[PDB]
Amino acid sequence: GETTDGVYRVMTRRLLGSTQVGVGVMQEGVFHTMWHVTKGAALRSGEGRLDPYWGDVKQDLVSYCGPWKLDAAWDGLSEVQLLAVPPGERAKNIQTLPGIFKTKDGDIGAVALDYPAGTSGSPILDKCGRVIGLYGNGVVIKNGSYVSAITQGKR
Amino acid sequence: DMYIERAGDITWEKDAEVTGNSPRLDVALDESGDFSLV
Repeated sequence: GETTDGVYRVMTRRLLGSTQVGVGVMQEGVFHTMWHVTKGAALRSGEGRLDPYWGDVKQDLVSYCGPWKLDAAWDGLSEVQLLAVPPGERAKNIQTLPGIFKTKDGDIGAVALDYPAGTSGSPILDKCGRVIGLYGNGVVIKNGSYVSAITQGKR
Repeated sequence: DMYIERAGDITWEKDAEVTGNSPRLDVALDESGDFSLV
């Protein structure tokens, strides 16, 4: 068990070696990631078993040890930063101006940043360092390129 | 079973590289949480 805020790798020791399935945000004692990463399964902190608190397959979001605590949102104006944490690579910030996912229920921010599978759950930041969403759920365009939504839950 | 390991502090880096387009895309979110191009 650990209390340290920060970005975390979600690894898998047993399956296909210690591989990376995704990334996650630890804040205020609560761990946040994308649902398809853990499938709402309990996780290990080395000494502490972290259990899912809230989940949503539709939003592709799950939280551990507490409710979803991230509520910062993209201002539809500023440039953001994907704190990308790719498998077997050091974390790095990637600045960009979000595109737009246009749905029937309104519009949400989308980032045209292409990173390998296992990067899902990587935080997207505003210029105050606040997490305005997670990376890893989106679409593939004709290019073969990748566009992810800025997936954010309610608090 | 899975586990977690720290990857660093969450912070906005001063002069980070600027990339990516800003595309406007008509998409649909099905019940399974999957996005799809309209």
